[PDB]
Amino acid sequence: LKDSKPELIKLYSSLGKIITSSLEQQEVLSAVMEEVRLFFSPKNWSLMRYDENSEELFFLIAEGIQFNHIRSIRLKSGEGIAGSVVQTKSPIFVENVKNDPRFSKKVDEKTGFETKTIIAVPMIFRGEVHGVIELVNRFDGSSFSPEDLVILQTIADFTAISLAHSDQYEKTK
Amino acid sequence: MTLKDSKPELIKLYSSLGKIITSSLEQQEVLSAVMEEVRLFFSPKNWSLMRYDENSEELFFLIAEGIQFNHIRSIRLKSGEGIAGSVVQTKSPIFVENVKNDPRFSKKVDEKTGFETKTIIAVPMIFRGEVHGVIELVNRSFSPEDLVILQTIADFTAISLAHSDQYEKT
Ligand SMILES: Nc1ncnc2c1ncn2[C@@H]1O[C@@H]2COP(=O)(O)O[C@H]2[C@H]1O
Ligand SMILES: Nc1ncnc2c1ncn2[C@@H]1O[C@@H]2COP(=O)(O)O[C@H]2[C@H]1O
Repeated sequence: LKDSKPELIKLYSSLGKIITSSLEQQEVLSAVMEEVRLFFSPKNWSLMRYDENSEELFFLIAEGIQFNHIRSIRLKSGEGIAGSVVQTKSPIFVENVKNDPRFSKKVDEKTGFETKTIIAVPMIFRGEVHGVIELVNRFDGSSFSPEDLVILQTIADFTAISLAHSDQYEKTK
Repeated sequence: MTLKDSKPELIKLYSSLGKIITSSLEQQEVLSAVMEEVRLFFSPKNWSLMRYDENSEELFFLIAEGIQFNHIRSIRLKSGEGIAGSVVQTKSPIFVENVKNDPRFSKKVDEKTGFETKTIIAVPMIFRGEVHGVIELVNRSFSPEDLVILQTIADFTAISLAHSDQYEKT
């Protein structure tokens, strides 16, 4: 079936195994891509890292848009759905970004993509926010399940662990 | 959203094992995290974690509960030696209901400890497709769910120990 419990627990217990398998940031980022693709195959999704010093978010991963167009983007805290996730430390689901004042058009203006829906989750490790993962125009009010949310939160949890350790390993070297 | 089934809780449970075990880069904390999870899920009076040294192709003990560590500190198992050594070679779990009827069994440790081994469940610690060690539950049936939990502990412990080694080189 793959809906049977034995298959579900195999799948759920595989989470994190690719993501946590390297200390080097590039390999972590590739691994995150692999697990996100496996569970969601999103045409548009991203991972934004939070810089504690500048209090800004920047892109590390941005699938379905041109990385060159968004390399220079920095979001201030509270800016965008992604910025609000950092502040609230909680997920945000938005069925239509026009109807949300928190939304930031900045990136759509650079890319010419039109954002309609966002699920955004915080990456938290030991109480610190390391960033945000967004799935863009992937889900709407009907298709977004509690299981989807938990799977995505779990990916974000393991990614936080791996990125924290990658940073700490870089320092000592 | 309103909940229709227990999937969210299943995901949180199965993925908690790896979040706990991988959270530290210091070996002692990793080992303590492993002990915590193994004790919680299985409460074994006798169990162990043996690390595989790629260079010497030997297994040695990092954890050995229910026997005196001072008796087994020097033990080294060659590849293929013991149930544990066979797991390394086959890269698969081995269940043995009675070690007297298994030619793979190694008496070497019982001889040092004076403990009598009767049953073993042994699981490989897999990292990037290779075996980095073995976890044994000794003298105490084993459901498919138990197996998955143990295998998950094993795999994440390989991941976490590899990183702890790489980090501690500094
Ligand atoms: N992979 C992506 N493809 C297209 N647009 C994206 C992607 N990731 C982020 N965005 C957009 O970037 C915006 C950043 O601020 P918001 O989170 O408020 O809304 C976000 C989306 O509109
Ligand atoms: N925690 C333990 N308590 C007692 N004996 C153990 C423990 N862990 C491993 N052993 C023994 O160590 C032996 C190593 O070789 P085997 O795997 O064939 O069989 C193993 C057991 O007999």
